[PDB]
Amino acid sequence: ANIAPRTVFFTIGSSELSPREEMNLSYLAAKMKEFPDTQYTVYGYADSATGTPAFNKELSQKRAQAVVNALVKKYGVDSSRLKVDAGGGVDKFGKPIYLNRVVLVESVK
Amino acid sequence: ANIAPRTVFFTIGSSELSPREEMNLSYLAAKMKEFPDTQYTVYGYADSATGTPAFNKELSQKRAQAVVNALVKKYGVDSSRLKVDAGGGVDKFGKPIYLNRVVLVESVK
Repeated sequence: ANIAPRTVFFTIGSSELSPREEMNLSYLAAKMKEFPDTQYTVYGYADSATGTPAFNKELSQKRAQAVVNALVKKYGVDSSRLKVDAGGGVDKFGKPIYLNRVVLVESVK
Repeated sequence: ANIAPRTVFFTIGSSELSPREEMNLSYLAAKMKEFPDTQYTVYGYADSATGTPAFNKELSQKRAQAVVNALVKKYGVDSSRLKVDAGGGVDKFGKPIYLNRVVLVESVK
C-alpha cells in the first residue's frame, strides 16, 4: 500500500514549485489524506555537475522543504508524517543533468 | 492499494514523452510490476483553448497511447492491464492552459 515514488522536478538553481508540480502534488496529498497513518521521506536532490557541493546541499534541502510545505500548508498533511532528506548534488539520475534536479517522495515501510 | 493518479505532461501539440516523464513513468511501472493484478485507465487530454476539437481528440488519444506504449514496451507491463481513454480537448485542469496537456494514469477499482 506504499506509493509509487513521486517525482517533482525543478528548474536550474531553483526550489520553486511550478504549476505542473502543484498539480502533480495535489493528487499525492489526496492519497496521503485517505490513509492518514502512512509516513513518507521527502528526498531532495540537485545535480552535482553544476554548482558547489554546499550550494547543492542547501538547494536539495530547500527543494525537499518546499514539497513538504505545499503538502502541509496547501493540502493539509500533518507535518509529523513527512521527513526531509537532503541528498545534495548527485548524478544518481543520469543525463540530461536536469533529471537530478528533483524531489523523490517515498513511503516509509 | 490504488495509486495516486499519475500526471504526465506534454509540450504544445506533442505526444512525445520527455526525459523527465520517462523517469516519472519508470517508478509507476515498478509499482505496476509489484502488483501484477491491478488494472489502470490511461486518460489522455489536451487543452480545448487551442486547436480544433478533432485535433485535440486525436492528440489526447496519442498521448494516452504513448504512455501505454512506454509501460508495455520499455517497462514490461501487460498491455491488457491498461485501457486508453481519449478525453479530447478540455479545460478541466484550469490555467495555465498547458495543465490540460496531460495524461492521468488511474487505478481501476
